[PDB]
Amino acid sequence: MLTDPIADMLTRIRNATRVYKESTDVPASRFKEEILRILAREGFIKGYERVDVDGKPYLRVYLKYGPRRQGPDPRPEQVIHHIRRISKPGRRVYVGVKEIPRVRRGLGIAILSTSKGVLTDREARKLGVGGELICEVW
Amino acid sequence: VKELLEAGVHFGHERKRWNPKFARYIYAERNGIHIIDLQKTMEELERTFRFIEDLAMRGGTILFVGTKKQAQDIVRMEAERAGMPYVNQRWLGGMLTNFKTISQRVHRLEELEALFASPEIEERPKKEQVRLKHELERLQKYLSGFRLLKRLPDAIFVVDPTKEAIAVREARKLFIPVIALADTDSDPDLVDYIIPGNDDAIRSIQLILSRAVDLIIQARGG
Amino acid sequence: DFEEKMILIRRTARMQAGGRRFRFGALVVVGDRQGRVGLGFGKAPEVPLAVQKAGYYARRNMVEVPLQNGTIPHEIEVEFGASKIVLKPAAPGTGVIAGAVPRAILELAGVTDILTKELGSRNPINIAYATMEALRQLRTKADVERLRKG
Amino acid sequence: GRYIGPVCRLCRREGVKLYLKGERCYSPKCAMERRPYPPGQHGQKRARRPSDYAVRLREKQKLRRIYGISERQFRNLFEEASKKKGVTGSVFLGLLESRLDNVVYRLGFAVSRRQARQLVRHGHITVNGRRVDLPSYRVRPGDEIAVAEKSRNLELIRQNLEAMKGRKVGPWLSLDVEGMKGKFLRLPDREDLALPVNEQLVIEFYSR
RNA sequence: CCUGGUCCACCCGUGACGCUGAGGCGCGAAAGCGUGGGGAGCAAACCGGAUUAGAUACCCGGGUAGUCCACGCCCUAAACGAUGCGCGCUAGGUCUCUGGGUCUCCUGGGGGCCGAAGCUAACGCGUUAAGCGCGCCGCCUGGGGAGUACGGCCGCAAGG
RNA sequence: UAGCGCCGGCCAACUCCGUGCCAGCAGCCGCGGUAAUACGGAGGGCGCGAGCGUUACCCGGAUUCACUGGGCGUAAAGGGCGUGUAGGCGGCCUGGGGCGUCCCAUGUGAAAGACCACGGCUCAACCGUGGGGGAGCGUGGGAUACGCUCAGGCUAGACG
Ligand SMILES: [Zn+2]
Repeated sequence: MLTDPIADMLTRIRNATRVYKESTDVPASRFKEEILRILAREGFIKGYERVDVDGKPYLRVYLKYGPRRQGPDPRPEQVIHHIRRISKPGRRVYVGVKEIPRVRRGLGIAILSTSKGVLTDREARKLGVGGELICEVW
Repeated sequence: VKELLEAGVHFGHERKRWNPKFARYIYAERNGIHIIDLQKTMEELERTFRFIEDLAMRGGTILFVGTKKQAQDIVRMEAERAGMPYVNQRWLGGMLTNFKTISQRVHRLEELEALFASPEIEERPKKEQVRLKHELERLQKYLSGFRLLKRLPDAIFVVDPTKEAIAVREARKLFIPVIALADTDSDPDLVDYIIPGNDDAIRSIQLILSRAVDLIIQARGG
Repeated sequence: DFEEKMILIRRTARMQAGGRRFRFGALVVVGDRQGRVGLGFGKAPEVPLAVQKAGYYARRNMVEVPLQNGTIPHEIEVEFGASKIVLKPAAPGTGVIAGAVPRAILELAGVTDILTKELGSRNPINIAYATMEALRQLRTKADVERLRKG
Repeated sequence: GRYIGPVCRLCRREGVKLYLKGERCYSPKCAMERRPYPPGQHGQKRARRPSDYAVRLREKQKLRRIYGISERQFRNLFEEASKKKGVTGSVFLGLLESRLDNVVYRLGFAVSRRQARQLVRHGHITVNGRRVDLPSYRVRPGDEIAVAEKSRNLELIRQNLEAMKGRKVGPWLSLDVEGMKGKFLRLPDREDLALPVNEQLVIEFYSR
């Protein structure tokens, strides 16, 4: 059974870029949407729209890449270099505000989920809150 | 120059041995054969030919390479027309990575041409004569067109990219631009300037190259 | 200009009938202490000859290293199949902290302060190689903005 | 056993001139003059490539041997230099140059460093008015390091200051020869030191 | 004749009822144990024949248990894909068993070989993953000593 | 007053002689059978200095018990297979509660220690004085994404 939604999402995204897809479908949800709101907002991905996939509601996430390389194997610098659920089910990891992690000397980001909204590290720290640390993307 | 809608010649070649990455350049399958979408080949030609004008008038050098049996008698022709170098007979591994080691082979031709004009011919052992006569023989095959290469070429014009993926490999590593007349079986993801089209067909190779060269010349003003 | 820096030389062996014909191996690091480091691995029948070759290889493929005031713009773990290397930027004064190999390579990258850590198989060669890919992955806060464009 | 033994043997091992004797380490003979090869039967021998530790080692030594301090104190300094905010290296040097004995050297009241220590342990050195015999005393900024009233009439000190008419004093220090006094203005900066050392190599050394 | 699993199509019905799974219970090749039946062929042990320096073997002729049947016990194994179960995700080519389709082609499930990305110490793996991932169980933590010793549990015993 | 360890690799420090798989060294790899930078003395050298070595023991190197931060095709490692117990874990939308969870305020978190700063004893060790920090828990106030729970609704999982 699908055990972890978000991980499946993140993982659909990774698994795509690696093979360089223009876009990737993914079952939709009032949260997976909120996370995706950030990926676009930050710039890891072009964007996303609600799409009817065989009667079922999906999210077309529009992947983004870098330019065509020189010399041999011109597979473009990936925009989303790294991405992984930090907090997993059966191991949910919550963090205090003073405890929000800096990512890649601050270059990547961290998506949490606060009682105030799905946030970035920067925004979280600005708001003075913390919570379910969702994933590391950089 | 530009081409017509010459569709009575290119519209696919290979059976079902294709490379999934080529999909972007196919129309559909007919009688078990892939058919290249020409409306698209026009979009690619209009760029590749741009590159060549750029090169040409900039006074550049394009190595023509095609070891295919069918393109043999064509490659020779076309290159000869610009002032372009070309690889006809067989492509020597390293004619670009190990150029300085091969260019040496070139000088060996240079030095032998000399002896077979000078007085020191019949005068000296004849065993060596034959021995030396054969060396030119072979050189006047492989190097026939490479000779024109004073230094590594600004671009390569390859015909069957998948057959010459050695040449392509090399070039790719030395950052020399790649131009190839490609199709169904190639990895477009590695050819700087593609030209999707049939190629076993003399009628195809011939057109693709002639229109290129005419571009080449009109570029320099002749 | 460029300063040679030998990492290690080993004597490798073969086997023919009657003898064990030997071969030598050299690992050299090159760089200009500004921020472009090379790295060769030359094998040759004689040692002076090996290094003389390794030297060749290195100078051919360097790595432009970003340098933010002596340190590295951001940590990077880098698996090289078997070896793993950890680069983590430090503040002026702590000075380079690695081993025989990564040190050498960073030193010529002109790095000046930094915290390393080797992990897994510690094989001079691989660790070395890793340390490169490692440096090749470094990116400036500039280089990222420029990549996440629209 | 705060060392004390053959001196220009070290001027020799390091390959760098070590001003350990003041006069004489200026006359054709700090030994480095005409005999740069290190001590021992093996001085004149070809020297194999110095392993990473090796270089870090000698570079630490060059520093230590310069001020002539027992490793025990050297270490301690470095330790306390790491607890301070600032550059773990330049701050080291700071304290090092903050030593009573050393100051007397820079102030010129002594031919050399060695001679400076004695000047202190025999009490010819005033500090803000009270004498001081402990060299490990750290001079704070704005201190009046002087000479013992009693010791002013000295055949030594006297011949030294006479030399100070002509030499400039460390940029971070002042001195009134006419009154055999002198102050400590501020902690000198690395860009203000002349040492032939490479701090980074010394720091690196302590992380093994 | 009695009976389990399974696949496809239609998308009809329930409405998340799901995945895993300590201990437990059941199944569990071959040999082997009890009682009874049966016994053609084969064949431990055993009886002879030849081979050899010798032959307690490899070869030849016999041959009892056993091997077949019932009920009961035993429960191990290179019990191997030497690869736990379940879900999603990531180029293809080809051969094959099988179901639906508008059937020179599409579409589902299964078995093979080649192979993208990727992984891998390498061999290799590669939509039948040894790839990217989530859940849950099982197990490993230098070789020999030892799968021994002790203890307990099991079994008629052999033993496990 | 000056001593003690060390000078094959790790590991900074190399020669002569004695010796001859002996005598002996030795943390590990090893050294020694007449050419020993590895035994024994010597010169010389390195390191440290009223100390230097040694043995013992703790943490470290060891991400070699792996939360951080490991693994199981062949390196040690998937349970012989299934069944399902307890447990762990679980799909989409809406609302309530707000237990986990996050923010705030507050009491507590003695002193000494550690830390920063200033000072005391000619320095320092030692000591004083002042400042700052904190996890955990108590109470009060707040938030509601996500987990939990209750409610209602769905059909993409499952089942018919
Ligand atoms: Zn001197």
